[PDB]
Amino acid sequence: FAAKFVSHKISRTRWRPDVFATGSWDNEENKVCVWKQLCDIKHPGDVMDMQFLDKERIVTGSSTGTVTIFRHHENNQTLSVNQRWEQAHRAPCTAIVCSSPEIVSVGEDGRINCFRAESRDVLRTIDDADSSTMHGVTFLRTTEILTVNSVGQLKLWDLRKQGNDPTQIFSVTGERVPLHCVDRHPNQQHVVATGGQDGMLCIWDVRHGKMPMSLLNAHEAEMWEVHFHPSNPDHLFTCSEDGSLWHWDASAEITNLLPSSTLSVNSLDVLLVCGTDAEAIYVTRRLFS
Amino acid sequence: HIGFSWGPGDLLLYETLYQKQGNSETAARCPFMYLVRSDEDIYSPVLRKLFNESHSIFVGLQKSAEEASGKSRKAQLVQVSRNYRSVLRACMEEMHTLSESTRETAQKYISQISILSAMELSWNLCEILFPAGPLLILLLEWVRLHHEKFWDGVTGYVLQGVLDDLLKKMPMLHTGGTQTFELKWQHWREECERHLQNGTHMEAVCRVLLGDEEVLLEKRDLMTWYHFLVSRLLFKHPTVKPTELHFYAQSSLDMFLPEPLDNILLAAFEFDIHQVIKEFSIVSSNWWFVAHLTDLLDHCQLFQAHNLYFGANMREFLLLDYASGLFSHHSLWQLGVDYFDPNLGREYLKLHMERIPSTEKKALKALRICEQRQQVRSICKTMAMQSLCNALSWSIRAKDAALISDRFLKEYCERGNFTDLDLIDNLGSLSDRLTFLGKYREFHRMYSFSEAASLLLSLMTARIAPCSFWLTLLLDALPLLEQKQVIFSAEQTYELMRCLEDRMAAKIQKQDSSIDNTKVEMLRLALARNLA
Amino acid sequence: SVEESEISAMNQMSWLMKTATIELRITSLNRQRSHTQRLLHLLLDRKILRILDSIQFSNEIPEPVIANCEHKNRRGNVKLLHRVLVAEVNALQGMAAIGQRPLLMEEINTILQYVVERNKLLQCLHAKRHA
Amino acid sequence: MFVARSIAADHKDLIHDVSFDFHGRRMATCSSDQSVKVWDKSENGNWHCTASWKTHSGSVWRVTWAHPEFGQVLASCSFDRTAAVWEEIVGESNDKLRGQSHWVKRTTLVDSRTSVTDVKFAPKHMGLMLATCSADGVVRIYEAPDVMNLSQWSLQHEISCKLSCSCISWNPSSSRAHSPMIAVGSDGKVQIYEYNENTRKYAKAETLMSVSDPVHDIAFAPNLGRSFHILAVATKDVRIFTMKPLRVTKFEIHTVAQFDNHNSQVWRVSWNITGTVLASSGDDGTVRLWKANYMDNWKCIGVLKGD
Repeated sequence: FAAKFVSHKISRTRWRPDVFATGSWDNEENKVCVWKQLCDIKHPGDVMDMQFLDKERIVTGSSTGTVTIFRHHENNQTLSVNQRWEQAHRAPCTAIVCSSPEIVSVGEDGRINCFRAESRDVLRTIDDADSSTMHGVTFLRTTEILTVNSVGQLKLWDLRKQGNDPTQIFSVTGERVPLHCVDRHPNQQHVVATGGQDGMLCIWDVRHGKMPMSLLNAHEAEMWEVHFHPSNPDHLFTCSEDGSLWHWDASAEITNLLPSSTLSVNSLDVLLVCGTDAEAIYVTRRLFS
Repeated sequence: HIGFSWGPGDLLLYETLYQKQGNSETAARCPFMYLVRSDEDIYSPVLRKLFNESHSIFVGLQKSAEEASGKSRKAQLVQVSRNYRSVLRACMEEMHTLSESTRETAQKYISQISILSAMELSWNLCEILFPAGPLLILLLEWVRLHHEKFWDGVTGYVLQGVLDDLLKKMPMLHTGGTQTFELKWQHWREECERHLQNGTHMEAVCRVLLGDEEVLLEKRDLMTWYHFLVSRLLFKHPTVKPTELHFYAQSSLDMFLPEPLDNILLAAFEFDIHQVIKEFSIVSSNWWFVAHLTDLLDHCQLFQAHNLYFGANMREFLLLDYASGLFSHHSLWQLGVDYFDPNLGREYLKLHMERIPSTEKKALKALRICEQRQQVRSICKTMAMQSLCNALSWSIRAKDAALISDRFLKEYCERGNFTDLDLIDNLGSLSDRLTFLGKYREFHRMYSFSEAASLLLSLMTARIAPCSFWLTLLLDALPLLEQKQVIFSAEQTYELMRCLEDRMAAKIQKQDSSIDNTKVEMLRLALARNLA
Repeated sequence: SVEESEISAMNQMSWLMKTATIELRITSLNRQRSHTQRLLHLLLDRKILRILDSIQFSNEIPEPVIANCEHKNRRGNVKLLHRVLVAEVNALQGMAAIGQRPLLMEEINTILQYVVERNKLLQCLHAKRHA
Repeated sequence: MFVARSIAADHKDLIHDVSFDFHGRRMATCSSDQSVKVWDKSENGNWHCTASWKTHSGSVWRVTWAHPEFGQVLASCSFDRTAAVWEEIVGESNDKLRGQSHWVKRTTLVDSRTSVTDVKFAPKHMGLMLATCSADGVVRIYEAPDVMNLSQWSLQHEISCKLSCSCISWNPSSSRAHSPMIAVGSDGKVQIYEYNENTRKYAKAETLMSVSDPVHDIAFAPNLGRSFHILAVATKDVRIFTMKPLRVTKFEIHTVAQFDNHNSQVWRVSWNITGTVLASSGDDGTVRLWKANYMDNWKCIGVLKGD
């Protein structure tokens, strides 16, 4: 575990499409670097959506509903300014996921606006005015979607058919937390689990009823993020909003086993980092040990 | 003429000058606006790394000592302090390494590295403070850290850990002194001196090998006094107890040989620490780092000192100074609050953050502050208000914290405006709540008696301006039901009519009459039920 | 003592204990025969101490803005702290009316009643230790 | 990239007052051209004006911003004998964009029979409350008794002063900790004011003595973490007064310091957000920043100049 602290309260970083990049809020120049560092780029506008759409291509949605795209030709170290959009949500998207031919996005006010590949024309839009902050977003069976508002409100919706209604709705008995964590299985495109604010372990069976298959509180503060193994579904580890990843050993344990005791964490992709509530500075580099 | 106004961010203040609009055919000539703020003290990209590193070090210092105290008294504390000093030295080394970073053509680093070195000297002083033989060893270590030139190089490295034959003999004689019993060394030096006298560039080297000990002073004169002192600790006697003579040598040798830095070093040798603090103030940096050092000194203040108790007060002042220094970097503000641990600085900088306001991030920061709190309620309410001003989610959060009445008024207006209108609050399990319950009852009635009853109870608790539409809906429900048990409602209906009359007195008419007629029918039905 | 130790009772017991020692010292200075037999027979019938131990255990078991209330107790104020708390609660409700006024009033009655009951409970412990 | 440079106000006539919002991101200006300008500090660091409009018929002396909990409200003050309240308006259709912002009048205060020198919002804890002082020499306090009705401004109180110069400055102390009081500096003897228990009237607790020349400006300092209160006056000398309540009467003043290094009129006195720093400006064209010593004496930290 190497923690190359580089003095930026980092908002995001992800595994290479060793290889990696990073992105950060909380500065004048909106901060994002590649990699021991490749392409440390400045831009105006935050980082809400983040997906390196090729080894060159790289897209990013920003705070004002903005969506910036560029192409990291690491060979010439040049970024082709791929795509721009002014007002998506002007809030940011409050999660980001991927869909086939389009980003499975959602925002706080809920402007589900579908930029797609070469769809500089934003054609499709479920412009349902989501009242609470919709921060839960995924493709389930694309375009099966589910907007989850900040009442944790996991309403299953659609985008492939038309009409702005949602297709279904998942919810806990109380509606206590706001949206921070969910869990679409790599084991199955139907299996999910609601990671919530008490160190809250909830499990959402789509195909087998829809009850709270779990309710288990282990971590301190609100739902941070996790890192699943990108081919080992069972192995993961869970944090809370200070950042403290407990080694939630569902491969087999959970303990005080992070390089912990810090502030918050940035963003999730591991094959390695996660993301807590305050999005702060941390690093790691040995993610199979 | 000067007009000065404080802005809501500390690094953004404005000064303007008023002049006459026209005077002597000449319009105003002072339209310049001066942006007065924090300016020089915090700056730079790499600066950020160094500042960030310093903040991290401060956080570590806060983290360790308190935990150790929780552990309670141990020597561990004596060693724990030494470890922190070592960490500080490592940080200084890292800073020195960073200077390496600057690249051609042209660079700044000597100020960066020279500034860093002063910090290193302080660490050395702290180590010395952390017996005479041990002090001498520390001095030797400091010296190590610090033709004829070739001979000096040969010696300098050693001290920090026929002619040729004569030189070797002189070296052997020098060795026979370090080994010994200090009394044996005293006699060993004398014999070497006698040999030198008997002997009366190679010859000079041989004399140097004899040592004992005159030349070192000459070398210092040619130079530095600190180096001479290090040499003395290393090869003469490795006890460092009396610094009057050494002080004179540095003072006189230095004179024979930046001046402000030398003065600061002299003040440090005096032992300060007030003088050292004054020197730091004169330098003006590092400010926060200096405050941290003062705090460390206060923590150390072990040895039964009344001045130290005053010293403790000075340390307490330093934290306040650091808080004053902090301006707008959120992590830094959190660190400052931790250092403070009261609620003064708390709510103060809280609202400074309010100024600052990314809204979601600010909300997250507020949540973190609330978690830390585990005054506070007022701050939470203020944050809620700010978020509401910045929409529906924020309003819901404010309601949860408790505006609610206003929300009820809005929701009730929305549910009147559109029949097919959908409300999130209604779906989820005061007067506004009663109205929501009534709406739910209406929805139940639409779905197709418990709902209708709940809607009427909601009406009896409270009333609504369209209210007439709600009454019509109730009448429709009665028609669906047939209004068997309303009996009270007909009596209730009359009261509502009286209220309407009162409203008219205070302030579609034909349509309104028709509704009353429809209501009368329900009352008649109730009467029939009573007869039955 | 088996279930409760009153303030006045802990003070009374202490006074009695104080009275016993002086008498013992007086007996010690000069010697009386009836007095020695009474003291020796009395020392032959620890049981009282054992009985008191159970009471102490019971007391320990009993001992076994919330933060503001805790601070007010440490400082000790029912007449001063209690009223302060009531007023503060009123001011805390000041911002929000609450969903039900009657329910809120009931809660207020319930919280202030319980508060003072608990404080008096805490207050005893000091008398039980002193006894 | 960021630069601080001189910027044109865009006012034809002379600028009387500049004020920052709560955040310090926005600035309001007023001038004798009868227009109020609001500046936005862009995230790209250049001040750009948000809007400018013709507020009054006569020159606008003073301006102020209310607490951001109430909303975006600016109050203005003129020689036309009126004070106006304005509320910023932005409209967006329950769709992206569609929001338009323009200056609007919430209300007018006609009650002042003469030209008004100053207007100041009270502290946020009090509610929407403001004071104003005029050539009639009558301090008036207006409240909005309903927060919802920003047009509903009642006249809370009227008190008499003297005649000529004027400035007002509320105690910014948060209430729960402290009582409301306000300093008025006209012309020359100036007497402040406090608030009574349930008389609900302002009383003259004390006066600030030793004032020299006309009273150009006065400000009360934020009392954050200090029991005592501080007020500074820019006369044609700078003074700092320390108020302490202690416990009929319950007030004391001390004079902390006097400073003449301006050698001339001190037109503006301003405080820091914390109350840590004082500033003063004057006819020397110099702006001085002040710190408190450990002794509670003031020292000049440094001087900015301009020409």
